[PDB]
Amino acid sequence: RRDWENPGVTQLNRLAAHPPFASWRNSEEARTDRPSQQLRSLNGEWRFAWFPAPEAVPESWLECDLPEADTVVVPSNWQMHGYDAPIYTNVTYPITVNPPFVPTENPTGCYSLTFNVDESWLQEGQTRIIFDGVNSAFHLWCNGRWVGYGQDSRLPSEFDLSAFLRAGENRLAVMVLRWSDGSYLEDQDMWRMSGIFRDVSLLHKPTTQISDFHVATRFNDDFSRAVLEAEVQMCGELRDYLRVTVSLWQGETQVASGTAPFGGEIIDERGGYADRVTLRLNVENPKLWSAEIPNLYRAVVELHTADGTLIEAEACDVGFREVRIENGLLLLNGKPLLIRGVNRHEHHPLHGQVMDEQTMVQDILLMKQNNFNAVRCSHYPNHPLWYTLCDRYGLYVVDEANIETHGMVPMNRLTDDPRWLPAMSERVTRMVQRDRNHPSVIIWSLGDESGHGANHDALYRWIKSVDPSRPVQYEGGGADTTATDIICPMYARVDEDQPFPAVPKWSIKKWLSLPGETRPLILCEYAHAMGNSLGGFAKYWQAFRQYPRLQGGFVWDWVDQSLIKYDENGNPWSAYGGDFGDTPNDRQFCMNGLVFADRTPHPALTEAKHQQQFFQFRLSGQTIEVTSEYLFRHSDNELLHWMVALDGKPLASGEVPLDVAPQGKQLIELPELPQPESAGQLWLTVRVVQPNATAWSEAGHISAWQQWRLAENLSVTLPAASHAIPHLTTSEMDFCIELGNKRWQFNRQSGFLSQMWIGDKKQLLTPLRDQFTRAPLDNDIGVSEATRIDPNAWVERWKAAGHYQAEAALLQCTADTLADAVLITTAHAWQHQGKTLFISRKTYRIDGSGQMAITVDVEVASDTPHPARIGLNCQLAQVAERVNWLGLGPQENYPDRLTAACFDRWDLPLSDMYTPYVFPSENGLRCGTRELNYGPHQWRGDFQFNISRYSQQQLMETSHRHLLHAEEGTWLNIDGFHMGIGGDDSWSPSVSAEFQLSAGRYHYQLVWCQK
Amino acid sequence: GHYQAEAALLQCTADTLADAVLITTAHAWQHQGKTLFISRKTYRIDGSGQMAITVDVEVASDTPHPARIGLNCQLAQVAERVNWLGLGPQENYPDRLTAACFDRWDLPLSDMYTPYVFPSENGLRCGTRELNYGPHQWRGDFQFNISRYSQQQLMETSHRHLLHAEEGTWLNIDGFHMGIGGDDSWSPSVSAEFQLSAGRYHYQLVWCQK
Ligand SMILES: [Mg+2]
Ligand SMILES: [Mg+2]
Ligand code: NA
Ligand code: NA
Repeated sequence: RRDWENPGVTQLNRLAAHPPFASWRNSEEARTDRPSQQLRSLNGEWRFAWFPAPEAVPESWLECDLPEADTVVVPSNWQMHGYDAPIYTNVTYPITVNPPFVPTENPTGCYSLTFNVDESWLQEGQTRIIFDGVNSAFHLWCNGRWVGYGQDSRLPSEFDLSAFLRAGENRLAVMVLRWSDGSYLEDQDMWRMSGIFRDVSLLHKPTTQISDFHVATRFNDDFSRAVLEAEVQMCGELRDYLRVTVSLWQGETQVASGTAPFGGEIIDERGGYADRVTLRLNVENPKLWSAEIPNLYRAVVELHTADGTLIEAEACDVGFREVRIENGLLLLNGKPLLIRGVNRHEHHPLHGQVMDEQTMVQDILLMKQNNFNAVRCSHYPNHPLWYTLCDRYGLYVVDEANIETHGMVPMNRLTDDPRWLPAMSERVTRMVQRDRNHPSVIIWSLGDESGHGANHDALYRWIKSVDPSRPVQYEGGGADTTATDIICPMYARVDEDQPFPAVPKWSIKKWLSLPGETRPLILCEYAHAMGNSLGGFAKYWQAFRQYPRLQGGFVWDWVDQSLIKYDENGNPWSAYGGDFGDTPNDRQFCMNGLVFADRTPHPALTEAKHQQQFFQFRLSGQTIEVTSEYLFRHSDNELLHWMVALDGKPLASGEVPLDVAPQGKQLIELPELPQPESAGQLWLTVRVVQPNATAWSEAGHISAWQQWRLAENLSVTLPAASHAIPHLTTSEMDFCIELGNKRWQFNRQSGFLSQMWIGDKKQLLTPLRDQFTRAPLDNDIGVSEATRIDPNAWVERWKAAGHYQAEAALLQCTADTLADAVLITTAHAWQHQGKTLFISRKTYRIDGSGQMAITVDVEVASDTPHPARIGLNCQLAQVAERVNWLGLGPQENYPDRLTAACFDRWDLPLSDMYTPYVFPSENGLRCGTRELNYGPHQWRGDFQFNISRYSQQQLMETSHRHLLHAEEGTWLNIDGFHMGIGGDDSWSPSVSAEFQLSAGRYHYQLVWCQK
Repeated sequence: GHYQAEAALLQCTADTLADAVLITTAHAWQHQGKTLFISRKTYRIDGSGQMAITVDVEVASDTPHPARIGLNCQLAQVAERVNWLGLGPQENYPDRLTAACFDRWDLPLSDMYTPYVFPSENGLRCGTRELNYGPHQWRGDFQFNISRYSQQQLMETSHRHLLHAEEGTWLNIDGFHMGIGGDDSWSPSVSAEFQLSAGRYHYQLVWCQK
């Protein structure tokens, strides 16, 4: 029988699914959540051998260990040990679309273990084995004997070993098939691995046992009174003396208790459930669970005799909370949610898809440190500890079924097929059975990117019927099917419609009010953070805040799915698709995080943290109004710091504690403003600070900030008239200027400033030429490659117009002498195939002070694609330690990604001005800059800029950061104007009309001087 | 102080170029000790007889955003026709220019003034590259209006019938203009993308006798 090729067989002899057990035998250990003797982890050094196909596996592996087998760590993906390649594929299957068959070359992992078991486990009780995650299907042997079969890579498989166990040495044998009929429901946009990648364990239950328990909490109108209902189910021999007690703890205090005999109410004509009982505990004035305040109670479920003997106990965390959709709103505890969320894949750059507590906690802190409150299990149920961490630190969780059929044509070919409903239903139902007791799970998701079929309809209704306490969502088939309670599109832009046939992605604002529509909107994915991205993020959050039925979204996504590779000198580097010999591959598309794989943030993270603040600020005269957006908590851990500065120079500051109620306003009056002496701009800043450490943040955490322009004093005083005069020395080839030890050389053929001098030290390498192009970002490229060109792409537009290779064709180069200065006047035109793309007109001016005032005016042919940048570049000779700039930062910012940045004097090392995206591009831009010191140099004006050892050439030519090499001296780009980075999605132009450079005529002036 | 602000000369110089003459001026507008505007211009007069005017304005961030950034003068001439290659034929402004079309437009002088019963700024036309009036021609990228009434007369007059045509012709050429609003007419209604908030502004004009 080929079960890995049959969707009518998803398991054999697999025991039923259930909430997480521990079979505690001591109620205090249960209550306190301490370890239980009755649950052994079998994680450790296992034996493993790899095979090309299940048919190549010898029959001697079932009885004895293969000598050629290696001793490896479990849990793990055998790819991370390098037995075969990991495959990154986005949409297209890693196998031939041939339901139900998989390839006859099917990578097969033969795991096994020799173990020892307690005498009392052999004496009595049920001993089961629990593989938390096996990817993708497997057969199980114990002591040579066949036990059962399992599918679905992201939920636990459990089998009874009691009848298989022997005295002394026992032997497991787990045959892991990488591909199965199960692979057809597991087509997520991620790395394709396999193995026993989650916990393996042994649970020892009494024969008369708790087999299930359900914890429900309903409320009255003000949540001042709550009932806790606990349905308890058992297996084994019922006896008149058995009892169940459900107790509820808050700290070290019982709050209420329920004790009763098995025997449920009459259900139907035939009676009730004799093997069940339902306990009701009344709880007055309960502490409610929210992400804002993760108030947890503890529930202990004791199976015991009326005479007072405990048989076993199971337990969970309880958060009193109600989630309903009323009058078009997602309410939590009767308050409307604002989902500040992100999609999170289970990923590690060393371990693949194996998860650990240290990583999770790192992820959970960071997210909450960067103003996130919700997360989507994109796109499968997670390692079980995740929900517990979420319950305790406080995050709203979308628990998502392990069904994805992105590769089907059309996407619903399987989800509309009733032959596939059983395989689908297992994947949905078994998530609930497992996860229904976690307070942190607020929404059930029916899977991802699988179109819309009757199967989705069928399972939605199953969930509604089985768990009325939670809304069900699903993006498939239009994001507003009969199969979702929430309009939950992916990448639906804010203002712009995208009227795709059958599945249009409307503008979110317009979507809400489509005729007859009432449901709320929360994007299941938005703001593709791929490479230099998240441009246009502030536009979402403004709309989220204005429209009450817009209730947020989950960013795509948390972490970069890069995997560590090592080089010839044994040095690590981050690798993406096709870097493993895997093909077809979707290259750098596995990498869309706000953080790098090692959990270093991309600079897009600070934008998100800023936009997702919980306090809103207004300024009206000298009056700051602070608004809390919190639904539940007061600001019991906040003080507002305020700061006024005249162009980076502190003028005054202070502290006022925030005592803001949830959704209230504090009016903080600033003292009589100290009116400044000199000339510049006053900028107000406010940072909100948490003085006390929490479980999620250090003492001093800055949770919110905002700046404002106050009074500006325009500079009027004339230059202190110097008594030096710059001398023009005109030759045949170069207009040359002197002034003391300063020397300027303008070339007559090129028409550009070719070299500067300080004494005998030349200042340049590459001349100060114009630039109208950038090394393309992932958003610029999109889906386009050399073999299939996407003609629509921003980059392919610039390539096909000539933007990238067009050459300066000097129209004029003159040099008149001024009274107190020297004045050079250039003109250039850039051409390609007889078309004039850009005319550039400049006027350099050098006075007796050393200051060189460059004035630039550019013309842009209205019918060429709008250019990426309008500015200048030169390769400076000196290599420096510091960069110093008055303007936005300190971090990298772009026209549509600069809200998070702050105007001030910033001093960073040169390498912080370079952003090491795994796919190299335009990076380290800092906008709205007025002054820029590096070495002895200084550029004043109103511009944006980037300064690195990498040319735009090297960046656009190299595909991996690790293969870049510092160049001689330092490349400087100085931009009058830069186009948006975009990123509403990464497969179509997404730079908004107001951040495209479209004016036609552009002006900007620079001042260059040695300090 | 926008209506009573007095230009105070900071700089006025001239330079003898190889094939042109260059006027360089700088100004600062003040009121109660606070600089409202600054305007650094170059006036370039070369052998073609063409005068190249370039204006680089600075608006103080904390001052309310001005209604226009541009130039005005009273012309000695009074002519019969106005001819222009810009948006037209009728009155149009930055936030009310969609009905207008870009083409060659020739109208009598009186059709360049809109007889609004309460008199105000009027008759402007936007995105003009070329404008002719008698001997004169201006080029660049600007908005303009033209009439026998000064801006001064218009605001000081309560009804149109009380307007007297002044001597010569009044020209207001702007590089930038604030939109007009009208969502209501009892509170600021000019959208943000039509307010002049940039802080630094640039427009340039060529004046010559055709
Ligand atoms: Mg099967
Ligand atoms: Mg997909
Ligand atoms: Na809202
Ligand atoms: Na991806």
